[PDB]
Amino acid sequence: KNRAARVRVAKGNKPVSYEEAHAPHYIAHRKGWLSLHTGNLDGEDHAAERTLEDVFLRKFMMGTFPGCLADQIVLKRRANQVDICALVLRQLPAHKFYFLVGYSETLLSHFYKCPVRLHLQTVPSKVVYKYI
Amino acid sequence: RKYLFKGKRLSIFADKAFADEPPEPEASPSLWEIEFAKQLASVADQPFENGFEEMIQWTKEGKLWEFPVNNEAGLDDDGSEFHEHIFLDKYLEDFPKQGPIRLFMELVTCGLSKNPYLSVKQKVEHIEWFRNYFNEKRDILKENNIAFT
Amino acid sequence: EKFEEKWNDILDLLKHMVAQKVKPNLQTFNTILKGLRKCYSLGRIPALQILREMKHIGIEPSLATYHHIIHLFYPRDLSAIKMPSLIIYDIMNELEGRTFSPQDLDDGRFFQLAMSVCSSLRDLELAYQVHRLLNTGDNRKLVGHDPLRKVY
Amino acid sequence: YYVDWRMLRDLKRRKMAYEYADERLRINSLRKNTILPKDLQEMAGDEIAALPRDSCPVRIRNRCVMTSRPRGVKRRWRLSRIVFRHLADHGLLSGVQRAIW
Amino acid sequence: LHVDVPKDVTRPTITTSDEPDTLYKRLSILVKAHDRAVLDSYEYFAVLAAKELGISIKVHEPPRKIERFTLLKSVHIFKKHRVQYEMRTLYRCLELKHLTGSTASVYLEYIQRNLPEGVAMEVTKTQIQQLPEHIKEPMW
Ligand SMILES: [Mg+2]
Ligand SMILES: [Mg+2]
Repeated sequence: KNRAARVRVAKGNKPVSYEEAHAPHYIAHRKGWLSLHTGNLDGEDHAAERTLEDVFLRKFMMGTFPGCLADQIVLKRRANQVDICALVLRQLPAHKFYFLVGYSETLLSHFYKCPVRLHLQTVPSKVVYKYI
Repeated sequence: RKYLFKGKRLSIFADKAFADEPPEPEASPSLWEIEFAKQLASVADQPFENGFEEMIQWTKEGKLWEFPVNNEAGLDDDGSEFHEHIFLDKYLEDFPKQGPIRLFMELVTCGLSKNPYLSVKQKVEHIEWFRNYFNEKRDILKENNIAFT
Repeated sequence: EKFEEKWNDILDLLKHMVAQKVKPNLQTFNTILKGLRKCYSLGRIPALQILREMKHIGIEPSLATYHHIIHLFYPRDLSAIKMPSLIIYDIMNELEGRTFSPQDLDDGRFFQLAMSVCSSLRDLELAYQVHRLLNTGDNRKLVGHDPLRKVY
Repeated sequence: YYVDWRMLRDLKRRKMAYEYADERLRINSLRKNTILPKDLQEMAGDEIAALPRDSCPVRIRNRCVMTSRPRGVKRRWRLSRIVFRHLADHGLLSGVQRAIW
Repeated sequence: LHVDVPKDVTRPTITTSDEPDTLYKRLSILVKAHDRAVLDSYEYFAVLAAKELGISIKVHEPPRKIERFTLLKSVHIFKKHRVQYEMRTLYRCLELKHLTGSTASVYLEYIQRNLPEGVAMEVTKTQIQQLPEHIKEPMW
């Protein structure tokens, strides 16, 4: 049996999002890619550095927004610009988000020497694709 | 009646037949002049109104790449020329004009001319290293009938 | 104690600026007008003379320079509202279509003051001219800061 | 802290080979030819041997940057097969999909 | 905006120099992406943009490349059981013609600044110039 990235069946009480529901073989078929850069295209360089930066950027956002992330973040690289698009629950006060956005942008722009912007779409609660 | 530019004036000053006779940077910018300029900018300092204005600011600050993309932007190798990189035999004058050492340095300088990853200064350092190396080995060379410097 | 002495003193500083072959700048005239806002009644004729001298010298009046003339001619605590001055109309005609850049530290103040004078006079035609000037070029950047942006 | 002591030794090997790259190039050039006297080549053969062993560039091993696994690594991403599959199977690698054909 | 509209919008300063301009006989723009639909949308934006500035453009689709590699599915042993991965690269080539150097800079900036994420460009300018003045006349 294959176990990779597969949320298993229980008794029909486990909420799963659209991203979680689909196993790896649905990548490029039903669900797209969370990161979009040019480093895995044919004849392109610096794939290892884009991949390492993404791993860190995901751990950073999880810790900086603990319990406030509704789904996995989406990373979009254009030129030297980095764009982080995160679905965030409406738990924290509004002014706290403005603090964490200013902090997380400045800190990650001085760490990777690129302009980094954070895009936050607030949801009332996690969106459930199906109950499995 | 209350014409803004029709009527008597103070007349203490006279028409500026000579204008801006002393240069604006009479001295290097002082703290007084450097700080006044920062305040003038704040007078018109308003927040970004769209993504275009934000990108314009990043461009002025060097944060965002300039377009169209130039893969060699800001990358000048000491303002050198092609002839400096390609013709490197001028630096082999100290070496023997003929013989095995000349034959070897010919191969060394041929590779250096085809090296795009080194600057002219770095290439000269490779040549200088061999000059001092053979000088130290003068006694071994003399035994083999090779005379260096 | 005496304004006439005080005014003649400030002028003496200006006369020594010509003896020493030192030419005045915009800030010099703006500083004189900002001081004159204290004496609303007696500063009217002196203030206009300065602006005429500013043009003859070749210094271009900035938004700050008008901000000071307005304060001096349209006092906020003006009991004599029966017959207000008409200078605001001439100023707006003078600046119609012109674009301005930061050249003084009171440029932002002008627009907030101009709208206030429009509300006092209850002239909506003048309010359109002031807002229309704000939209020409990049004049929007001199509307003012947080305190003066919301008042305008 | 690096992943383990094996990754730490490799990092030092990579930083000492960079310092001795020009030196080991200039000396080794004197040996890889047939134009110079064999006495000089025999002496250059020992100058290169005398350099520290960690300067030698064949002692570098490519290890997964995240788990320090010596084998199973993919050189384009610098990750082991196990670590690569975790990022790929979750949609986190840009453009990597499963191969069905 | 219904009633509140800018009056005299400020426009950048474009000063004509005295230096002669570059002349590009051809200008091939090879965009690459993992997604065909993105190339279709970008192709529409680029062809529409070229036609609006007077540039002559043609488009063709170079054959796609699929790079496949095999990995070991298990963490330990079970050699015969593998997992395979692929990366797909798709191409759209925009071949422009008869461009001056000013027209090629403004166009490339405009379309390069709007290059979607996950798309890589490969511009291949082809300049045409006279012969070197020394070569023009044989000198011994
Ligand atoms: Mg351990
Ligand atoms: Mg090995």
